[PDB]
Formats: sequence, C-alpha cells, structure tokens
Amino acid sequence: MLDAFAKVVAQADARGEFLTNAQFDALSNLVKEGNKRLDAVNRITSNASTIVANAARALFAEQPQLIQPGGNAYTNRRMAACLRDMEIILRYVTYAILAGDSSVLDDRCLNGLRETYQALGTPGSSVAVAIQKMKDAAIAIANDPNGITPGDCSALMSEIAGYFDRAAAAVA
Amino acid sequence: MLDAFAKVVAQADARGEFLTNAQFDALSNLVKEGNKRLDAVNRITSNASTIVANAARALFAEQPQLIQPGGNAYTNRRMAACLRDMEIILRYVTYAILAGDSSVLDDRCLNGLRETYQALGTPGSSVAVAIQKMKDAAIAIANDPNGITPGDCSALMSEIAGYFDRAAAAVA
Amino acid sequence: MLDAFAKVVAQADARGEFLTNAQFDALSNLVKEGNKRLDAVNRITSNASTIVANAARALFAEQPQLIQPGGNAYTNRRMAACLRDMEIILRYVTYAILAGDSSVLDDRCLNGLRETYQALGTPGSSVAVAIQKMKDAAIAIANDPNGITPGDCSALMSEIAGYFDRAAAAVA
Amino acid sequence: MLDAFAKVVAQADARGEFLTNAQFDALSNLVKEGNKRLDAVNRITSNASTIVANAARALFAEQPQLIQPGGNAYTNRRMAACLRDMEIILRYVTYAILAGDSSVLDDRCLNGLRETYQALGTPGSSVAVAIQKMKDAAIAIANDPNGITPGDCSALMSEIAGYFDRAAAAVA
Amino acid sequence: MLDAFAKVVAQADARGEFLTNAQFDALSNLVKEGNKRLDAVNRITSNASTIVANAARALFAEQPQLIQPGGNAYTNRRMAACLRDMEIILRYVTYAILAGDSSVLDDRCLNGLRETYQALGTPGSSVAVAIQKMKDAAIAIANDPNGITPGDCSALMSEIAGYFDRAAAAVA
Amino acid sequence: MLDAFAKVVAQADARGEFLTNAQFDALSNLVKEGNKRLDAVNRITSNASTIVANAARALFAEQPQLIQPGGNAYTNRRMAACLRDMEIILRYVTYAILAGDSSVLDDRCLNGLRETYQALGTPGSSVAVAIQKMKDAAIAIANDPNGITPGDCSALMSEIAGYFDRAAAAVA
Amino acid sequence: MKTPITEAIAAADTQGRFLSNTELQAVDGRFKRAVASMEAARALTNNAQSLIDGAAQAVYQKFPYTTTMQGSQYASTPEGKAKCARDIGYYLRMVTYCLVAGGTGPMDEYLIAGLSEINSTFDLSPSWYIEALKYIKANHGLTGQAAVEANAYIDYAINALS
Amino acid sequence: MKTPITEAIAAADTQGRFLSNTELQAVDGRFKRAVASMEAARALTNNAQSLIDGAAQAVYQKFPYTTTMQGSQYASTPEGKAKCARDIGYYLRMVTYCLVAGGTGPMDEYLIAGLSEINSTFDLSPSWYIEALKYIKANHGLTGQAAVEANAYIDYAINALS
Amino acid sequence: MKTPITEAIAAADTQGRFLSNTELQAVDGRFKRAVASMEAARALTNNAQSLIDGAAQAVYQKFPYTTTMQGSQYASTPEGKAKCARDIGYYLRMVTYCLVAGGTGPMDEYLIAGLSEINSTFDLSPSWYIEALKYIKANHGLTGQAAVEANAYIDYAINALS
Amino acid sequence: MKTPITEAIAAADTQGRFLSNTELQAVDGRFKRAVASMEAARALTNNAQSLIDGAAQAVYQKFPYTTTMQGSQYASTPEGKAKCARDIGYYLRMVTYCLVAGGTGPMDEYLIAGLSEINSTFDLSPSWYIEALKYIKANHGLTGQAAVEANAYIDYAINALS
Amino acid sequence: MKTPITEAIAAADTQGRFLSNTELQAVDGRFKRAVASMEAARALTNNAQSLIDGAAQAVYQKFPYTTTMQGSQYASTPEGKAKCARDIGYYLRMVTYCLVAGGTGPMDEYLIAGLSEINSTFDLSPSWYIEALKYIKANHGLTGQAAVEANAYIDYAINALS
Amino acid sequence: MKTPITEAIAAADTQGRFLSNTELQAVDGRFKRAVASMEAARALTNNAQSLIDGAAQAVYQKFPYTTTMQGSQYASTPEGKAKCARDIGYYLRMVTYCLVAGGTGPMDEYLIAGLSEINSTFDLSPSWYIEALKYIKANHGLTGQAAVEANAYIDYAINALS
Ligand SMILES: CCC1=C(C)/C(=C/C2=NC(=C\c3[nH]c(/C=C4\NC(=O)[C@H](C)[C@H]4CC)c(C)c3CCC(=O)O)/C(CCC(=O)O)=C2C)NC1=O
Repeated sequence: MLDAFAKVVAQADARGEFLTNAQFDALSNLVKEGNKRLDAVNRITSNASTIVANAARALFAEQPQLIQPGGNAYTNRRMAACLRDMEIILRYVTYAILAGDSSVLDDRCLNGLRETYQALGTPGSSVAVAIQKMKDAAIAIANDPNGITPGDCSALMSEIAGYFDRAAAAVA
Repeated sequence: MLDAFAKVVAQADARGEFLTNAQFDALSNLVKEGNKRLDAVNRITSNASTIVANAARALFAEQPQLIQPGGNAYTNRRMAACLRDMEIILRYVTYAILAGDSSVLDDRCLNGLRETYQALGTPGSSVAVAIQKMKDAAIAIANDPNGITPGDCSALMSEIAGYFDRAAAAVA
Repeated sequence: MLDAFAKVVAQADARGEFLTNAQFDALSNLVKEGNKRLDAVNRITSNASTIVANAARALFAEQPQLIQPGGNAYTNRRMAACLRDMEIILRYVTYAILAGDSSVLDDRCLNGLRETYQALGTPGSSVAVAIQKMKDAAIAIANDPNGITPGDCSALMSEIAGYFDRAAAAVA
Repeated sequence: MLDAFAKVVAQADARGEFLTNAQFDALSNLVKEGNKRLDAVNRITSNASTIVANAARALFAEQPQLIQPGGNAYTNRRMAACLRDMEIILRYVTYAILAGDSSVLDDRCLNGLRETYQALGTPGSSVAVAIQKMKDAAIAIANDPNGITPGDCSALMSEIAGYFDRAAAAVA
Repeated sequence: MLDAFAKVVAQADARGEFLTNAQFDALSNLVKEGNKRLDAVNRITSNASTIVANAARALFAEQPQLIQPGGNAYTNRRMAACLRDMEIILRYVTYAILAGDSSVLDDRCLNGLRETYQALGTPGSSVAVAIQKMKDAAIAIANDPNGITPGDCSALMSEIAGYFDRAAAAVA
Repeated sequence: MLDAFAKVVAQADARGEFLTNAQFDALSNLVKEGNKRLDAVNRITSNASTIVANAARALFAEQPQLIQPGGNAYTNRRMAACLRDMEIILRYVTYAILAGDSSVLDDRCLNGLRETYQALGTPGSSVAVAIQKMKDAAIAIANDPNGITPGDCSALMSEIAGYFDRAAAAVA
Repeated sequence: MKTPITEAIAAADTQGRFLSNTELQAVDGRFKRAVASMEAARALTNNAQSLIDGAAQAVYQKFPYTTTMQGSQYASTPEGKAKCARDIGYYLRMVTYCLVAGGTGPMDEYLIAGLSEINSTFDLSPSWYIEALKYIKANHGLTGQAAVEANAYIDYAINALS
Repeated sequence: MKTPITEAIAAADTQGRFLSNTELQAVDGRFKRAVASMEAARALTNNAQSLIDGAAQAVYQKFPYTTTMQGSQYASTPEGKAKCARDIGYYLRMVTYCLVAGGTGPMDEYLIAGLSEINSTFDLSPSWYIEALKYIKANHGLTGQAAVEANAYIDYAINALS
Repeated sequence: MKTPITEAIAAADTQGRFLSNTELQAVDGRFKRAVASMEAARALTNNAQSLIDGAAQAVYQKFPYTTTMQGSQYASTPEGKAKCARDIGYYLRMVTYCLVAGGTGPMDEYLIAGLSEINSTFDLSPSWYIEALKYIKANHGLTGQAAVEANAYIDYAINALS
Repeated sequence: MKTPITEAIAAADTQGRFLSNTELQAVDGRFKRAVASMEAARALTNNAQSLIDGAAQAVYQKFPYTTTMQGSQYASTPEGKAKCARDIGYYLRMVTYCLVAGGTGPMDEYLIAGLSEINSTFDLSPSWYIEALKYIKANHGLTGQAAVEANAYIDYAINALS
Repeated sequence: MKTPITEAIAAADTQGRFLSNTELQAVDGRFKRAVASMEAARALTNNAQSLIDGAAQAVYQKFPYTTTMQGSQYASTPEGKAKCARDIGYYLRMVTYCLVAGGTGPMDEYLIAGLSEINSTFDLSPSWYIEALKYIKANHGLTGQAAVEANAYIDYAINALS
Repeated sequence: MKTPITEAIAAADTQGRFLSNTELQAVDGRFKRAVASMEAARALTNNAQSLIDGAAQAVYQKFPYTTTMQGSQYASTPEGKAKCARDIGYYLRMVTYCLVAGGTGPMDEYLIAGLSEINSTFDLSPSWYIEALKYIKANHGLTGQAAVEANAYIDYAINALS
C-alpha cells in the first residue's frame, strides 16, 4: 500500500532523483489541509451504520427483484453478505480518503471484484447503485457546515467522490 | 448435497411457494417405497468387494493392453489406483441410490473427473466399461427375487441404472 | 528425479524387458569414468561463490541498465534476488552433473521459469548471459590440468556445457 | 464415547464372553422404554434457551456479587462466557440422557473442568448452583403430564437427575 | 498489555468507579512530561547497537570463562544467541519506557525467563551483569545534557533504572 | 545424533583441543574393522521380519496372559501396536550398530518410553523379554560363520548385545 | 442441506466408507417418522393464511407500539404491515419445509444463517417473531405425534431467536 | 487494551523491531490530543448523574412501553428501573475511560465483546441504548475538539449496537 | 465406538449443536430395528458352539492342506486346531456384539483395526476366514429381517477381508 | 526413484545447499559397489529363464493345492500357470533393476507400492512369492560380494511380503 | 511501504475494523511532525552534493587503504571512486525519502532488505558506510527538531549496518 | 551433526524404514575415503602451530591497516593479536574435525551457524579470514587425495564467508 507521500517517493526512486521544490511544496500543501481530511474520515466513519442501512433500504425499494424469493439478496445469508459487502466497500473508501491515494482500495478491495460477482451471479450494476447512494450520503455528512470551523472543503469532496466512482466503475 | 426431499424444497423456496398437493403426494410415494430402496443399497454394498473384483478381472481379460508393461494399470501402484477408483465410483453411486438424487455423485465424484483422466493419460472409455460391468452385476444382485418379500422393483432398477450410466458418460 | 542408471531402468520397465548386454556395457562405462565426474562437481562447487560473483560483475558492466535506478537489479532486494537466482541455477546444474541426467534441473529449476520471469518483468535474455558466463568459468575450473592426474575429460565437458546451454535456452 | 449398549459389549469383550440371557433382557428393556427417553430429550432441548436464562437470572439475583464490578460474571465478555458454559453443560447432559451413559459428559465436558475454574478464579460452587437450577427446571418440563400419553417416567427422571448431580459435583 | 493510562482505567473499572480529580491530575502530569519520555526512547533506541556491543565486550573481558571452549557463549551459534538475548531485553525495556508501565516487559519477556536459563545451563547472574551495563550506558545517553532543551529528567531516569533492575532481578 | 567419530570430535571441541595421536589411532581402528559392522547390519536387517515374528510368537507362548481377552496384546489393534514396537526397537538398535554410538537409540526411541508404557498399562518387563529374544536371534544371525570370509567378530558382538541390553533396561 | 439422509451419507463419506447398517437404520427411522411429519406439513400448509393472519395480530396485541410508532422498521404503515405478514409467512413456510425434509436444513440455510445480523441491521426485534411462533404453536390444531413434529421445528426457531 | 501506545508497541513487536520514529509520532499525536480528550472526560464525569438520569428518561419517552410492560427485561418495576440506570451509567463510564486511554480499548474489552449475546439472551433492545447515547451526545455541553472527542466514542458505541 | 446413537451425538457435537429432530429420528430407527437385531443376536449366541465347530470344518474341507502342512500358522497340530477354533469364535462373538450395539463399532475396534497387519505378520490367509463366515451365513437358521441383520454384519466382515 | 545418487541430491536440495564432500563420498561408495552389483545383475539376467521356471516349480511343490484348486487366482489352468510365471519374472526383473540402480527405488516404485492391496484384492498369497524368492536366493549361483548384493535385494522383497 | 498512515490503515484492516480515533491521532501526530521532517528533507536535499562529496572523503581519511588497494571492491580506480560516491548518494537520498514519508519504509524497502547479502557478496565493508553516515550527521547543519528528525533516520541506517 | 553416517540414518528414519543397501554403500564410501581424510587430519594437526602463525602473518601482510588502526576489533595491540591467532586456530581445528567426521557437520555447528551475525556485530571482516584460509590451502604440504580432502573443507569455509 501507498499513501500520497509514498507515491511521490516511489516515483522519484525509479528515476534515481531527490525531490524537486515543486514536489516538496505539493506535499507540504497536503499536510496543511490535513485537519479537513481527518474531519471527513471521522464524520463518515461515525455514521457508517446509517450510511449502509439507508442505502440498502433504498436499493431494495427501487429494485424489489433483489429481495423476492429467488433474488440474489433473498434469504438472510445472502442479505447478510450483501450488507457486508456495502460495509467493506465503504471501509476501504475511507482508508483511501485517509491515505490520499487509491492503492489500498484498488489492491485489497476492487481487484478481481467484477469477476467474483460474475461467477456468483450477483448484479454488479446494482452494487454500483448502492455505492452511489453511499457516496451521496457520505459527502453530505462530510461537508455539513454545522458544528465545524468554517472553510472550503470542495477539492477534498471531489477527491472523495472520485474514490466512490472508482469503486462503482470497477463492479459494474 | 441434496436428497429427493431437499430437491423439491429447494425448487419451492426459489419460487417462494408452499408445496402443492401433487408435490406432497409424490414425496409420500417415495416414502412408501423406501423399504425397496434400503434393500437395494444393503444388497449392493454387501457385495461390493466381488462387484469390483469381478468387473476388474473381466476388463483386463478383454483389454490386456491395460496390464501389459507400459499400460495404464501396469505396476502395483497403478493397479491399486485403478481398483480404488472402481470402489470410489461404486461408493458414490450407492450414496445416490440412498438419496434418490444424483447430486452427491455429481458434485463429489464426477465433476472434473474427465479432465483428471485426460491429464493422467488414463483411458476414460475403459473406465466406462468397468462401470457398465459393475452396473450389470449390481442390478442383478439388487433385483434377485430369492430371499426377499416378493414385489416389483422395476422403476427402482431403472433409476439405479441411470446413475451408473450417468457415471459412465461423465468419464468417457 | 532420475540419475543415468534410473533412466535406463525406466525405459526397460515400460517395455517389460531385462537389460541388454549393450545397455549393461554403457552403464559400466559410466561407472569407470566416475572419478572424473566427482572431480568436476568438487571443483565447480568449491569455486561457486567466485563463479557467481565474477559473472554478475561482468553482466552488470556490460548491461548497466540493469542496475540503474528503475532497472530490474536496482535496490538491494532485487540485486540479492538476482544473485540468488544465479546460485540456484548453478546449484541445480551441478546436481545434473552428479546424476548424469538433466531431470532434476528440468523438473525442480527450469520448468515454469520462463513464465515466472515474464510475469516479473525480469529480462530472460540477460539471465541467459549470466548463465553462459558461469558455464565458461565452470568448465575452465573443472578442466584445469594442474593439480590432477592427467587424462581426457572432453566428453564430460561437452556434457556439462549442454546442461548450462539447456538452462540458458529455457530462460530466454 | 459409549452408549448403554456399547458399555455392556465392552464389559463382555474384556472377559471374552458372549452376552448372557440376563444381559440381553436388560438391553431389551431399555429399548422398550425408549419412547420415554426420546420425549425427555426433545422436551428439554426444545426449552433450552429458557432453562439457561431463567437459571442464570435466579443465580445472579441470589449472588449479586457475581455481577458487581470486579465480580467473575461482570463485563459482557465474562457474562457471555458464563452463559455459554451453562448451555454447554446442559448440551452434554442431554447427550448423556440420549445415550443412557455418562461417558460423553465425563470425557468431553467434566474432565479437567474443576481445574479450569480454579485457574480462572471462577467460583465452582456457584456453577453448581446454576446446574441444580437447570436440573430442576429440566425435570419439571421432561416429566410434565400434559400433552403426552400417560405413563410412569420415574426411573428415567432419577437417571436424569443423577447426570445433573454428577455435573454439579465435578465443578464444586 | 497496559500503558500507564490503561492501568488506571483497569483499576477504576474493577471498583465500578469514574476517575477522581487526583487520578485525572496524575494522568495529565504524565502527558505534560511526555516530550522527555519520547527523547529518552529515541536516544536509547538510536544507540542500541553500541549499547549491546559495548556491554557484551565488557562482560566477556570480565568473565573469560563464558567464551572459552566449553563456555555457554563459545561457538558462533551460542554467541549469536547471547547477543540476541541482550537486544531482546533492551527492546522490551524501551517498550516499557514508552508505555510507562512494566506489563509488556513482564508478560512478553521476563515471565519464564529464569526457568528457560536454568534448563539451558545459561548463567543468569551473568545475564544480570550484561543488563546492568546496558542500564548504565542507556541512562547516560538518555540523560546527556548536550544537544537538547535543558530541563530535569531525574524522575524519568529513576523510572528507567527501575525497569532495567526489574529485568536483572528476574534472570538471576 | 552422533556417530562414533562425531562423539570424539564433540569431546575435543568442549576442551578446545586438536585430536591426539591415540584418538586418531582409535578412529582409524574403527574404520579398519568397518566391513564387519556393515555385514552385521546387512544380516540383521535382511532377517528383520522373522526376528520380530519369531520373538513375538515365543513371548506369547510363554506369557498367554498377554493375548487372552482383556490382556494388553488382545485385539488386532493392540497386537499390531505390540508388533510395531518390536520392529521400531529393532530398527533403532540397527541404527546404533551402523553409527557405533547409542545416541540415536537413546534420543529417538528410549527416552520417555518407560513413562509411555506406564501410562498405557503396557508391561515393560514383557517388552524386555521380547527385546532379549530379538538380541539372541540377531547375534546368532550376525555372527553365523557360514557364507562369509572368516574372522573374529567377538568385540562387535559384545557391542551389539550392549545396545539390546540398554534397550531392555530402559523399558523394564 | 441437513436431512437424516444427507447426514448419513456425509458421515460415511467423511470416513471414506460404504454405507453400513448404522446409517440405513437412521434412514428407516426417517421414513417411519415421515408419516407424522407429512401430516403436520399438509395441515400447516392448508391452514397457512389463517395462521399467518392470526399470528401477526398476536404480535400487534402483545406489542401495540409496533402499530403506532413512526419508522420503517415498524408496522405503522401499510408497507410495514405487509413486510411483517410476509416475514411471518416465511417462518411458517420454513417450518413446513423442515417437516418435508425431515430436519432443520431448510430453516438453517434459508433463514437462520445471517438472522442475528439482519435483525440488528434493520432494527427488527427477535421477540416479535417469538410471539408469532408461540401463536402458531398454540393454534395449529394438531395433536399426537404430528403436534410433536410441528412443535419441534417451531421451538427450534424460537431457540434460534433467543 | 487498545490505546495508541499499546498499538505502536504491538506493531514494532510483531516485526521484532525496536520502536522507530513512525511509532513515536503516533504517540506524540496521542499526547497532543489528550488535551481535548481529558477536557471531555472531566466534563462527562462531573455531570455524570444528570446525564444518566436524563438519558434514562429519554429512553422511556421514546419507548413508553418499557415503563408499563410486564417482564423483568423492562423498566416497569423499581428493580428494572435500577438495572436500566445502572446500564446507562456503564455506557457513560466506558466513554470516559476511552477518552482517558485515548482509544476504544476499554469499551471494546469491558462492554462490546459479548454485547450481541447479552442483548439477545436477556431480551434487551439495542435501540434502547442507542436512544440513551443520542441524548448524551445532544446534551453533554461540550464544544470544539472536546465535543469531537466525546462524540467519536459515543458514535462508536452507537455503531456497535447497529 | 460407532453405534447409531454415538454417531448422532458426535454429529451434533462436531457442530456445537443441541440434538435435533434429525438425530432423534435416527435413534428411533435404531430402537425399532433392535427387535430384529436382538432376535439374531440371541440365536447366534444360543447356537454358537455348533456354528463355530461347523465353520472350522468347512474351512478344513475347502483347504485340506491346512490340516497337514507343517508350520505353526496351520491347523496341523492340536495347538493350531485350537487357535483356529478360537479365532472363528472371535469373529462370531464380534457379529453378536454388532447386532447388540446396532452398528459396526465393536467389530471395527476389536477386530478390523490391525487385521491386515496381523494376517500378513502371522501368515494367516484371509480366505480361510471368509470361508468360515460364508458357512455361518448359510447355516445360522435365521429368516426374515433377523437374517438380513445377521448377514449384513457377516458380509461386512467378508468385505473387510477382501 | 531412490538411488544413492538421487538420495544425495535430495538431501542437499532439502537444505538448499550445494553438494558437499559428505554426498560425493556416498556416490563414490556407490560407484565402487557397482562392480559387485553389475556382476550379480548380468548373471541373474543371463540365467533368468531357468531361475523363473525353477522358482515356479518350487512354489507348486511347496503348495500343491495351487496346481489343483479351482479358481482363477490359482495355477490350475494354463492361463493361471502363465500368470504365475509372469509374476515371478517381474520379481526377478525388479531385483536386476535394483542392482543396476544401486538401490531399492525400482522395486519400491514398480512393485512394492500397492502390493498389499493387490494381493488382498486378487487373493494371491504372499507366501507363494516368498517361496519363489527363497528358491532364487538358494540357486542363483553367485558367491562373494555379488551374492551379498543379490541377496540383499531378494531379502528386501521377502521382508516386504512379510 | 511503512509510513504512520499505512501502519494505521493496516492495523484497522487486520482487524476488519473501520478507522477509529486511535488511528486518526497517530496521523495527526505525523502531520504535526512533518513540519520538522520537511525542514530536514529540504536542507539535506539542497546541500546534497557537498554532503556526499565530504562524506566520501571522510571514508577515505578513516580507511586510507580503500584508495590504494588493488581490487574492484575498492576506490583505487576512477570507476571505484564513482561507485562509492554513487552509493553514499543513495544512502542520503533514502534519508530524505524517510523524512518525506514520515517513516522508515523507503529505506527498508529500497536499501535494507538484502543489504547484508550485498555487502558480503561484493566484499563491501559496513564500517565504510557507517563512517559516511557519521560525517553526514556531524555536518548537516541542522538544529532543534529538524536535527532530531534527520538523526533518527541516519542512526537507523547505522544500526542496520551494525 | 552432519556426517555420511548420520545422514544415512536420518534418511532411513524420516521414511520410517530399516537401513538398506543404498545407505550401507554410502557408509562404505565414507570408510574408504577416510584413508585420505585421516592423512590430511593428522598432517594439519601436526603442523598446526606453523600454519596458524603463517596464516596470521599473511593476513597482516595483505591488510596492513589491521596492525596499526586503533580499535579493539583490530590486531594493533597484544590482546588483538591474540584474538586473531586464536580465531585462525579455531578455523584450522574445525577443518581437522571435518576430516575426522567425514563431513561438514562440525564446522556447520560450531562455527558457521551465527557467523554472519558475529562478524557484523564485532566488525570483523570476512576477507581477513578468507586470506588466512587461502594461506593454509597454499602451504599445507599435502598432495594427491589428501590434498583434495583438506581443500574441500577449506574452500567450504571460504564459500561460507563469501
Ligand atoms: C570425495 C569425492 C572424490 C573425488 C573428487 C575423487 C576423485 C578422483 N579423481 C581421480 C582420478 C582422476 N581424475 C581425473 C580428471 C581430470 N584429469 C584431467 O587431466 C582433467 C583436466 C580432469 C577432468 C575432470 C583423472 C585424469 C584421473 C585419473 C583417471 C581415473 O581414475 O579416472 C581419482 C583416482 C586417484 C587419483 O588419480 O588421484 C579419484 C579418486 N574421488 C573421490 O572419492
């Protein structure tokens, strides 16, 4: 796994180079914006159970075929697996936010996931919907202006959305 | 693994349905004919060593190439493996008879067997011959009218033959 | 694994045959030349650290791209792996010399090696160069006329070269 | 493990003897009373969750020291372990009832239990109380005259009580 | 394992109590002196190889019997083990310093050590000497007034010495 | 494990000494008598099945209590274990003969054997009898003057007897 | 799926053994008990609607708050009422499948596995379901061994929720 | 017990390594955050009684049946009321211990481990406890980073019950 | 020891489960089959001497060399004759124990385990024993289900020797 | 296949080590013993027919029933006689292969592995084969170290059958 | 690669857990220490050439034989001098990467893993490198916490060579 | 301890097998090679002092700095000179023990195991020892197979240091 700092190091090591002033400046800037990133992770994590439950409930309201007898999330074992997978994907998205790099999400979660769902007969497009609904809820919570020192977390929200989209694209 | 009863349940569960009167009646009928099925399993099993030995001896009499030096059942290790495989296939055929369903035979024995024999250089057509000879001996013993309350076990014999044929088809 | 004697036995066993007088004579001749074979193994093994180190140093002098930052033998972990692989290949070549048969080298070392290097991004043509340089050094040491009872070890040297070539061909 | 039948066999085997007519008669009598034994196991098992919960609640009402901070059943981990042990002991008592022999209870449950509780600092006398309360509830349920063909299950109840007492004696 | 904070919590939990104002104040004071504790760990660790090597060299100068043929630290395997044990003990002493509690040192290192050395025939009194020499070197380095903001680290040095003494007492 | 040569080395290493001329001479003498030792091992091993079977048959003729129902070698599992133990002890005695040292026999076979037999209820005095009968048969076969170049193997026979006695003493 | 027949097979298979008389006795026991089990199955099936509808009311009577409290996990809207009746019907259907199979396998596989997770995640109280099962047990109308069979599987479910 | 210091040690130990600068930075982070954590701990402690008493009422107001329904698992007798207030006080005390330790270790060890088993066996609803925790979160009176610290551990408990 | 009851228990135990109805059906099957099994046991026991004595003669008639050939593994001395009659009596006693236990456990434990090793080591031919068992099967005098029970355990032994 | 050379290699390989002098001494021992082993091999080969034909008669003389008794496992038909002579020739050929290889590997791989299973399944008596091997040992015509080599592999086979 | 952030993640992941406050404190510690670490990184980088060139001379002054002795492992030719300066520059670059990452991961992965093997195989003395590192430590020109950061990673390397 | 005899035993033991002819050939090879090995052992022993004293000088001549440089790891004091001569004598004694045992076991156990750790920790250069071993090899005065034996164990040590 890499974090944002490790990734810049790795790139410099393969060139045999010390960091440039621009590179140093870019890492410094990440550090200076780090309280925003810690708030986003704390807020999402703190609301994880409702983000998952609410998105699940909505999915199944929109896609009743998934819970009808014979559907992929019918039976309590299948439902529990489906709920697990939502919490897993959200867990690895939040690791990516803390690290500022998608490598942990790509390597430990998304790699081979498409093929796993194909072999099972799980509908990846429906997984993607679930993801998208968690993304929307997560960003809303992360970027709530109440109860926090005011400031602009827009770049960070774009970065968070990109991780969720990356996940949704990898399963559909 | 499924037995005959489990298979009807599984089919009803995927439709979200209680059993119908026809379904109930069909399972009742299996139960009512169960002493025949227990006799067939007891008789075959009780004669397993001779069913295997006699079919093996006949195979090698008809196919001397199998035991000549260089043949697939030459050397005591290869002969012991060949004899083992006959007893295995017969063992899983008798489980299928007790269950009234081929699933245990398909899943634990026949799946991948064709490919195993191809990789080894074992002749599956010759395995099939062995099977057919065990089927004939097994049915003769199962359906012997001496020493048993008289009745008609013809449907059951057709069912038993079908399991053996299923095995023979999966290896050739 | 087979040695030279085992290989003749295996061939006779698949034909169901006792050995012929020509076969016996050929094995006897190997035995009679065995002191040469023990000298060759003792001499190569006794010089293994320099055979590896010297060939490595030459490789990297001729192919500086391999050690530059980003190259496959850059970083001490990659260099240590590269040195390990040289010692492994030399180790299994010397087993083949003792046995008078390539089977141990083919089965335990060369099988799948090409594919391993492809998956890694290791340059097999450069591995082959390394091998060739070890072959040249090994033969020179094995066939040094100083400090040994004089005689003709030319057939044996051709056999040794063939094992090294077999290795070099399997990786490129 | 032994059942009642196995135990008589084992005893005869160490003497090198066929069974006597008295021995045969005693086993026959067990068989003839077997519906009572199946009812007792079905009734106890069917009520296992309340037998455990009710005895636990009573224990802790009588022995508040066990749940106060610092007590052996304070913290949810310790409480869950204590509840587990009650269900374990009841489980192995019901196996003994089905078998008509204490060997499974002695060998798989009671052996070493006293020493386990000593090393932990668990009060075995309090475990014994728990057991006794389960025994009383179990027998009451087993021997309820409502909803069953009438008959005398008194000998069987004495046998069941003896297993529970055996358990209670082994832990205190 | 416990740290200083965990130990106060554990004690309060077994009494069922919230912390007192005195307890809170004592933990606050540890936090306020934490830069000293981080300096001590960084300085000792940074010099670990020389602390071990220098104490070892002195031990063997004072106790030549340990390295003479037949002695417990004669042969390179025994010497390497002896050096390992010095680095282990120093490693677990530094964990104890970071935690402000001996539990990690007691539980993972010192428990059973006396008995291990008795079974081996290793002289624990000589191990103790080694420890004492590392303690003296460690404290000197930790409490060096050059190159650090001036202040009084005397209480901390007494605490560090006590961990080393605890180790030395446990092996002799 | 040690052989005769290793044991002399170990003793010299703990004194820090090169070998003396007497020590060298004693090892040379072992080498010079080595064909006798190889004959003894080849002869005993070549007759292992009858040495075991004959001693077993005699044991049970003299000690019928061992095979009567309830006896330690009654039942085929117990008999097979008893026969196994005879072959094991003979196997490790022959390793000791090849090595010229009892260490392999002591360390891999005899250590803890007495205690194993006590825990089982196996009669060690009867094991000793079995051993003694194998010793007598083994020595007779080893020291048969027919079919071998004539010479005096008396010292070697005393050494072999001592290993068997050592075994018999360790189990009773 | 756990039935007396697949248990017998699995046992022989784990030991690499042909079926023996120990196993064929177990199957005979299953075939003879099937008379009572199938009586129970057919009755429960025939009277399913009334049992389901009665059981749901029993829940609501024991726990009136479930008919009033705001939230999607309660039966205070038409959608919740329908989810609840659906669930109770699942439980009864699983009881009928156990009786048909001769064991707990269908309930174990389709309902018990994951049950704790489901109830916690969707805020469904186990005691709601226990109440429905107690109603079915009191009101199924069976007697003799058919009643013993139905009650064994109902009480299994109750224990799984406790 | 999981704290930032015992995590740092355990990490170095699993790799057989001395502490490095990676680990000493983590401890410094803990020492600097302790200022907010200890503010939160002391406040919650000082106001424990009122928070506990308020939280129990909030439960009873959300779930009125718990004050009326017959059964020992409810708060319809004096003994039940006392069990409930006792439990709520355990939860708050565990929050204070997390803030003191700098991590979840105390709550994990003394309360979460076994929590699902306890609630199921004694028929205690998770949602009762979630309601009490939501009250504490709304009413603790903290702001700034002290509030972020208290809420992180309260919300951890809520998630453990969900 | 493998019996239908200890199999049922072992199965529940491996899964950490109370006994369920699947297991109690298997035991009932055992209790009902015991009627035939115990008929067979008592008959074989009552007629043991004559069966044993007849079976040994059948061996000697099939394999006459066993009465003449020199060697302790043969029945050409009084001691050998006694060993042979003793062995045949062991086999029949083990058949009676299987019928009493309701399974193969007694024969498995006391005779089959180690059987191949014993026969090889002492140069006892399996076919001698098969012949004795075939005689017992032909001559036990049972019919109906008692005969099915006796023959199942006799044929088990034959298969173990083949 | 187990030979002194493949044993030496396998040993070094298991430890990830180059060959050392310990291993090269073992090979030299093999090369020097090959003089006796190859004498024995060539003799046995040259006289194979007469040894095989003599050995089969010795079997029939020790065990006359094998020439008369009805059944395909006996030598009472031309086909059985041919199977028996074929088998004896396999055993002798395997002895010659051991002497050529310098170890038991060929006999272990091509004949011993599965031997117990084969003899039991086809009702072949081990003692028949032991008798044939004893004849070969008594009648091979070798002396000195060639005889020691042949006898070591013959006696290995005998032990494998015992 | 080992950094305080990837350690925190890996810890939560091994336990299958979301990040908690224990982990976010460790990251904050890293973010605050980065001020000193980045000062140190930039300084070392800016003055790299002079540090590298000075350090190599210090080696040669401590160990004069390295400038005269014949052999490719020494700095007695232009090619050797260049290899040595190259190596010293690798070590300093790895120190700068540790300071940038906030941990030992870059040095561990790119230089320490395999280091003992490399030095032994190419006959490079560890003490040469220790001398160069001691020079860098004495002459980097840093003070305060920037100096503590640089020295921690320099001394880590020294310990790895000892 | 690894010798050709304990290797042969260990091999048979790992397979649970009696010794076979494969193993006894390996021992014979050892017994015949012992003639050369023991010649070499006795010579090296007899001339040990002069070899040790010569070898130490060769080190000092190749690496003059070792006689001047300040530090306890060098031979610039009487104590260092004595440590160095002691070490060289250990290496030669271990060579003599290998020749006596017929394998590498004594050197493996008493010197090689831990060797890398020792040299690194005490700052002893492997190349010092290689130089001493090269001197012994050039100057031992042996020829023929005795020389091949001595050189095999000297070169083994050299490889272990490389
Ligand atoms: C411990 C392991 C071991 C080894 C290593 C060993 C080697 C060995 N090499 C030998 C001979 C020899 N070795 C060679 C070899 C060569 N001659 C040439 O000029 C070549 C360049 C070279 C090529 C390989 C020669 C020529 C002989 C004499 C002929 C023979 O015996 O085959 C001899 C016979 C005695 C002697 O002449 O010194 C032995 C025993 N034996 C051992 O037991």
